[PDB]
Amino acid sequence: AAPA
Amino acid sequence: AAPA
Amino acid sequence: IIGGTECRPHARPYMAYLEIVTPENHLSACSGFLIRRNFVMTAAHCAGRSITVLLGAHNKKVKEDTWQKLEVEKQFPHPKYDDRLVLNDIMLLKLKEKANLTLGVGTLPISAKSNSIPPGRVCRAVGWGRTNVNEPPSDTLQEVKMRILDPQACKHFEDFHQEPQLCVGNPKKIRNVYKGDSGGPLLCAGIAQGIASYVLRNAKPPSVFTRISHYRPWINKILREN
Amino acid sequence: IIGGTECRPHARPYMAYLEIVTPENHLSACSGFLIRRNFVMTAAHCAGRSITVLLGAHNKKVKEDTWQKLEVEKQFPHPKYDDRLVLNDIMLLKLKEKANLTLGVGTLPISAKSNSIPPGRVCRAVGWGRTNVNEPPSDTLQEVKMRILDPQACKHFEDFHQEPQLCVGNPKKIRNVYKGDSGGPLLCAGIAQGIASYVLRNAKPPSVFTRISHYRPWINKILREN
Repeated sequence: AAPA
Repeated sequence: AAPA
Repeated sequence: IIGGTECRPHARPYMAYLEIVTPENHLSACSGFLIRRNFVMTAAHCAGRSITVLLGAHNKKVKEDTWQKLEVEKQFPHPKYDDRLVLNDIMLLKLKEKANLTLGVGTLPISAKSNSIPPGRVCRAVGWGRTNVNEPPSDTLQEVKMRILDPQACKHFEDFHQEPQLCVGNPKKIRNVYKGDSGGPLLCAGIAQGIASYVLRNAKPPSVFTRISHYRPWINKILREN
Repeated sequence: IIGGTECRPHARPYMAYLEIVTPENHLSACSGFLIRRNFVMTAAHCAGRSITVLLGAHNKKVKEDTWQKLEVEKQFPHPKYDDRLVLNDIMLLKLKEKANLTLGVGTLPISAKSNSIPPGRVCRAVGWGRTNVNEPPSDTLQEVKMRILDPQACKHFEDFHQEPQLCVGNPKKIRNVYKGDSGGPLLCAGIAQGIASYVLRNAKPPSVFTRISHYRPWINKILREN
């Protein structure tokens, strides 16, 4: 995952 | 008393 | 709108101009406001055989690219609307298709059972009605400041009820709403608190507005099921 | 926004473009929305040393009269925010000055604590993020439809929790949010229900959004005392  |  | 000022073009993109064909087949007009892409709120006495809504207009006699003319597919007059006493004069209108959001068309958040504004608060009435007793309906959207008054100020109105209606407009001034303003919104702090309902033929304020918060439950039900 | 469409100019006057100087001293950008004249809502992982707020814009590269660039006076990242797990990713920004609610700039109503959205509903994500994995951040504001999925569709995200978060985006489509969209709102019927939080690096949906209704009490407290 990656925080946008 | 007149409805607008 | 009597004694008010012209609104900034497109500054109140939820305003709706209604062209009505009354049940007795006469042609009339009212004001209203978009509360949802496919729902317009106005006064119940504005009901008729057919209705069309014009959104995105500032001057109704000047076509612009922001103009959106939609037909009403279903009229939602309040269940207990009382034609003769003019009670529960509120109506929701479902459009055939949803309106498209643009710089000239948006929605207006409405009051909730409580947020109701207290007496003394100065709000603004918005509509396309006559600018004076003997003057034509305004071509451009008009705005006017009006104060909420104690319900006693409306004692001369035989069927006024403080719970479902608001008494608005310093009687010592000319500032007021009038023919054609029905269905228009009464905004306080940018929140719709009421709907222009009825006036005195001589235009002497105050006028009577339907208290939105009082019908929130009914409004919500109709929106959920349509 | 991936697989979206360009928004109609100034059709969503509550959208805010945020330029951030991260704590690590890196320059970054996020999306956000105005919920009150001096309060913008966004993602907590967008917090930093300083933050600028641009309102009234459609194309961030084209200066217009509607442009209102405001400095952030105070940051209110959720007290329980967890950067590693990316939990409680929500923040409130108090502006140095109140924004002018004129043309191009307006507020966005948010969902009530018990007015949340159920799986199956189609909402719209809105942001300035990348139009794809290797594509640049869009100059113009974009929007795309995305369906709310059952929390089970997000079990591949080890730290996901259905209570405070939402699982959004049919996995068979490309429609989704991406880098730069964080803080943007997820709208359903004109009401902000979520906040873009995180996605899969390869942009394959669904994505995780913060469920606004769950933090309603915390949000109200901030807006109450500020």
